[PDB]
Amino acid sequence: AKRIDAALILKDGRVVKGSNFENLRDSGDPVELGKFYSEIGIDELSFWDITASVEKRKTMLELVEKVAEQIDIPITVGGGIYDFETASELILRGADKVEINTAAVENPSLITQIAQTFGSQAVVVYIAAKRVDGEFMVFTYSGTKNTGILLRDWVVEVEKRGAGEIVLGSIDRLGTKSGYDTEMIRFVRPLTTLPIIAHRGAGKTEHFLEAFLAGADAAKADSVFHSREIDVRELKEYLKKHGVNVRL
Repeated sequence: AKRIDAALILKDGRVVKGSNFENLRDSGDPVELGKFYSEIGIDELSFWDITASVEKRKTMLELVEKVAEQIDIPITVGGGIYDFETASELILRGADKVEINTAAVENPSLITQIAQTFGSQAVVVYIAAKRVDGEFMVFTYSGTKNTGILLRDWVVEVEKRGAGEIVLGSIDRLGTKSGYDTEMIRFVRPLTTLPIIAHRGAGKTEHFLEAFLAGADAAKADSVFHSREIDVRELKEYLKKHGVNVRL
């Protein structure tokens, strides 16, 4: 089935900018918010850490310990995971998947190291890409460094190295609400047999349909769900109505 994923951006243990769910005891608590999403029909969750402190490592491990106890859908953890030991720590603490991005681009061996022990199914590569002079290029350090590596080349290398899925984040859609970057999705689709997860640009229910027509296997969103602009259950009902194989 096509997957609907929610992502939660975290700093110092808190959901950055929080959420608009009034029913919740603490609307900026990542564990409670994650649990609520699992209950309404989210398929998988991403916890994306932007902490830099020096409590970052210990904070993420304590968060995944808690989440693993309370939430029973697949969990991905990401945000500055730079080496095998950090990834291993998180997986053994309860993360189903670890997401890497800057460290994977700089040291693609990391992909293979993790997959060698945990299987490719445990490895997510987030690829942040942008149009630069008519070429899709890969950006590292929170979308800030033009690595000079072509998206087309990196997608193939990521698969070769042993990643299990690719989150394709269009920097050209950061903060926008006009739709997923379906041109980018279509560009990548023929290049890899891996699951491709669309990220950035979702503003309304129909944008998810467009992403699936483009060949995405999953769609990730965050603020559009946290703001309550889109309701997860209404989204899945809509998608099912229009022939998309979602889990209901």
